[PDB]
Amino acid sequence: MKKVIGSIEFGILSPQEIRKMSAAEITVPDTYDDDGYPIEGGLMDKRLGVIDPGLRCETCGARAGECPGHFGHIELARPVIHVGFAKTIHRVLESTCRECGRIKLTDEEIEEYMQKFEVMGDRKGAVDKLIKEIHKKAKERMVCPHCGAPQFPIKFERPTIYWELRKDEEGNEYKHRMMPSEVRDRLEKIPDKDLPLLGLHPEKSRPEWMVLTVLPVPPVTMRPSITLESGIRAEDDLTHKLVDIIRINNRLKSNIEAGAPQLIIEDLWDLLQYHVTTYINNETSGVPPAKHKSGRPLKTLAQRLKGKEGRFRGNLSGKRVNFSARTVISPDPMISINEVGVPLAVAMELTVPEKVTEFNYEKLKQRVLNGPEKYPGANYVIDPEGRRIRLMESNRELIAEKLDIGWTVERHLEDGDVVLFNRQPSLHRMSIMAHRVRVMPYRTFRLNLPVCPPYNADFDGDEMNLHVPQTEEAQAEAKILMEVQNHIISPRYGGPLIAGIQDHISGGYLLTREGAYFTRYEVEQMLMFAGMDVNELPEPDKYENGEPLWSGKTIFSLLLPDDLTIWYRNKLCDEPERCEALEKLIEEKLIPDPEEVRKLAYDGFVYIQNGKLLSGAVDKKAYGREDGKLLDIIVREYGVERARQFLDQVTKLTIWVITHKGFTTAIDDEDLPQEAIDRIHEIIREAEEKVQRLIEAYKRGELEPLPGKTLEETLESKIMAVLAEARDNAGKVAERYLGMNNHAVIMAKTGARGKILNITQMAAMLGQQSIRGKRLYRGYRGRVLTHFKPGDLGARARGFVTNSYKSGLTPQEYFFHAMGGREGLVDTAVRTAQSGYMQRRLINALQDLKVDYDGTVRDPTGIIVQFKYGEDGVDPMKSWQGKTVDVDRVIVRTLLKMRG
Amino acid sequence: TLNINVTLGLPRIIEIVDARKNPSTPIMTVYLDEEHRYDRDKALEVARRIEGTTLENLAREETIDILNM
Amino acid sequence: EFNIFDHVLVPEHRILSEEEKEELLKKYRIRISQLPQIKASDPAVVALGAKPGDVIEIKRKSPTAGYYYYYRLVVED
Amino acid sequence: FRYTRFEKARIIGARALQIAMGAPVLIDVPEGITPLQAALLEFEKGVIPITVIRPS
DNA sequence: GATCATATTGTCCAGACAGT
DNA sequence: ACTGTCTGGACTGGTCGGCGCTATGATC
Ligand SMILES: [Mg+2]
Ligand SMILES: [Zn+2]
Ligand SMILES: [Zn+2]
Repeated sequence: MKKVIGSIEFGILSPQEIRKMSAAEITVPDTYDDDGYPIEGGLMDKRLGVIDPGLRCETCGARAGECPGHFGHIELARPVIHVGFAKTIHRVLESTCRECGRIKLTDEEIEEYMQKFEVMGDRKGAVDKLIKEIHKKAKERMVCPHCGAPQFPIKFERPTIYWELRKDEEGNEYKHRMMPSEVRDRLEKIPDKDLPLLGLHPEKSRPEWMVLTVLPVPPVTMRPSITLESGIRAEDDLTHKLVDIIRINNRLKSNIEAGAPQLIIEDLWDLLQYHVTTYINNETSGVPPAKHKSGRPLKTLAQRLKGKEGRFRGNLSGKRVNFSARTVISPDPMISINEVGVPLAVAMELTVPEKVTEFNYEKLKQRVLNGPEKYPGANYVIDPEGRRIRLMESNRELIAEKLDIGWTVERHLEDGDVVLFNRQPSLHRMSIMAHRVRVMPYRTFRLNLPVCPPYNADFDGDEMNLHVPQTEEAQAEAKILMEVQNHIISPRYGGPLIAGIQDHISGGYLLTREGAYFTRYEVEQMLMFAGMDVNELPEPDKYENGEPLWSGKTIFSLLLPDDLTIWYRNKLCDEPERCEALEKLIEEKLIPDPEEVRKLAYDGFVYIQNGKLLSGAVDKKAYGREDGKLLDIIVREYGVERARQFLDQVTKLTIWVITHKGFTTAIDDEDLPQEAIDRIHEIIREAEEKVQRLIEAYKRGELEPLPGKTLEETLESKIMAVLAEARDNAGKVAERYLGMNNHAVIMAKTGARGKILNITQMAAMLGQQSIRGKRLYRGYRGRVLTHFKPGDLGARARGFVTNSYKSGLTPQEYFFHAMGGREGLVDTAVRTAQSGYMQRRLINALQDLKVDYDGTVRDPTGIIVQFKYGEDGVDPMKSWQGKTVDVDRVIVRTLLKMRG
Repeated sequence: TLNINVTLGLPRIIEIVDARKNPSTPIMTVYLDEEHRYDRDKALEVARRIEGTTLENLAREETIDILNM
Repeated sequence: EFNIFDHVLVPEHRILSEEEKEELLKKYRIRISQLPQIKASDPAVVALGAKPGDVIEIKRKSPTAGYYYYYRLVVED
Repeated sequence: FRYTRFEKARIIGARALQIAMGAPVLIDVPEGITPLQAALLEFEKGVIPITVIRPS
């Protein structure tokens, strides 16, 4: 049968257990001889395992690559204090009597502490608090309650040095060094009944085991030895540390057997203690770390376990996996959000293991008969007994003829196969989704554009990874849970994440704007491009020059479901009167006539009645990320598959619109007439005059301190406020003098790409350059640059750039903008590390929380963190703008459904 | 975005989740009763009651002599 | 004087009876050690006059559910 | 009664694993689909035999 | 000439601790 | 009972590519 590890019990290894688990005794501080063979009794002994392929292990008889490795033991001449337990040892040394060995507590106190230990349960914090309280109470008693022997304070010196404060016959206070043998002898006197009071297990954590008498040398496999390209074997750091330990132990044994004086024995004991302490942890405080002959410090077991590169993080929590690829991504609007572009070279390398059944026997037989060099083919074949055979040209037909039910065929990646698509860093669960394999003959990955905002991935050389599940359970889990269309709504804010961006928004605005009409050929072409099932063209809206014309709203209406009705305001609202009139007309009748709506239709108010876009222009508020109301309603009211189809169709339609109608930006997009430039210059002169007046008022002393502030930062804040008002006025002038016919203004207003400030910065001014939230001050004495007078606090001398990008900046203003950009870049480069550390901390704090079947969130111990998740038991992904149920939307939709 | 003195943003979130005993630039929001929330004079007087003013801040010049020491 | 329950940040606190405590234990199938803890030196506990070993029922304002019922266990410091 | 996403994924994975090493399909097959697709069609036809144990 | 034992022992935040 | 001081730990992840190092002073 099969068994799993139900629980793990920790403890301290006893010397008897170390001796029993050891397959050999190590006494030679060497690894290999001149010819390269292992030395008997050495660290590289075959009894501890084999790394070289030729050798065969003595203990288990297995060759390299399959021998698990066997531990050894070293009999230390003298006991050595374990550093990791050392401080804990001191605690026990402050809790037990030096003669009787019992704890320094009364019987009643011991019993009361036993009841306290039994009552509280299994919470770790209470146990540590009780242990600390018991240690503090026992450490202040100088008389043993059981024997009456006097006690002395014990001073702990890092890392493994113990001093006992003793008194001579003359009353002088001196320090006696407690040798590890004396410490172990004192620890041996503590009975098993007092161990729970000290936080030690009677049968698993005996204090005498905290002092090392037998050192467990690791197996050969866990510290492997390799041969370099120069023919010289490269030993591990642990091997060198163990060589030093064995040499020092042998020297100590020889000196002890020779009757060496006490000066020799304690010196060698200290050397062995230092070696063992470095072997346990080379980064111990208060000691010099062990270094190689080249001056490189070694990393021992503690550094192997801890750290980012340690076993826990670099090998256990996260590790490299098989059947994975990684390459650059390129855009592909022609594929669905469910599909990923897999290169042919990647597809012919990564293989899906498919078992031969009664329905896929012919397909897998054809895959085997194609071979690894022909697509679609196979690379490996596994028989039911379990031998894997690689398919070459010779046995390609023979294996195909031998194929039967129960065999496994590692076939090439085919269309429709489910694979994982992950981009690093993975800040959220939406950073990986299961896509469908689409095989194309190029070299790069291809990912659909609406799936990019979930990945936070652009196409400026982004690298993305792909993982192919092997087991059927993993493939099913990827297909059902982590499918792309199932994660359109972001659980972080309950809004659309998989959404149209940039050119999708621009094409939607171009199609759905007022006065946008298309010919019959254009309408048929966009219908075919978007893959819509429109068999017959709708009635044309108007006839121009004898030919029919279709409104873009009519074409957009075919995407929406026939029973959809929603009205809202978008970001293109600048005349609230028309929007208010439309809202009032909708409010009275609740089913306004389409002719009545079209009479007073406004691009700033989106209104869809029965799937017909009667008014409004498409922008980021329609199906953009974090703002699309239409996409949010479509996902929640019509499922995810219909939402995915709508997203694909609308993205293709908008791409067709933006491709053939013509979308471009030029140098005249930021061009302004002479009146706008004159107004901007007037604003500049007014701002500099106000700044100079403020400076003069501060100099003459009539400037008023702000409440709680002195002259300097008050004047600085006033100057910054004046410059901000000037920047706002310049931006308002630029917006006034730039119409909606501008493509850059279209992109800024519709929310496709960029902002209004971006156009303002390229046309009107750059504003004031600020560092760390204040004006630029770092530089020379009294000035930032030497081109200004010292002590000048003017706008031009402190980072206020008057000209824009189109007019070109002065060298001083260019330098100030460089300081601002450098500050921004440093801000992001500093923020990323802190954000990642905080994310890791939060994840490790909340990794184990899970909603149970009764709706309660509990920790693995059993403590109910929440009796109901979110206090209402509602998924934030399925929540409506952070609310439980959108009563307004439900009522309106139901009323419209019953009225229609 | 990194960087009155509310120290908001990522450092504020880090301070909150780390359970800092003394947050950087602590700020308290104080509300007044019906007898002090409608006029400026009572609000100023209760603010000066809350405000901890030491004579060192009120002092303008610092000078230590020797004749009276 | 100033009651601590008049603060807008302080939710309503009540003392659960032994029968109500048993009902709470039965409903979630958890022991008395699996409940959230509240210190005996907490100002709400000393305002209620509670002692360790009891269960405090907290009626809190819910931004998503209006009102929510939490449960805590009084423990010694 | 409704099936959660995790329960549905577990059922589909178990059915696909059963189909891979035996367990003939209870419905017709398009002659070339993977066992995962067979489990998907079995779930879509409402013919799955695997139930879900829920605490009570 | 060809071998061979030995090869040294930057900041910030939080918890514990003498001092008054 | 407070207060400044000493000690300890962590400092986002991933990927491509390269460079370079891991003996020696006696002994017959
Ligand atoms: Mg990029
Ligand atoms: Zn072996
Ligand atoms: Zn004693």
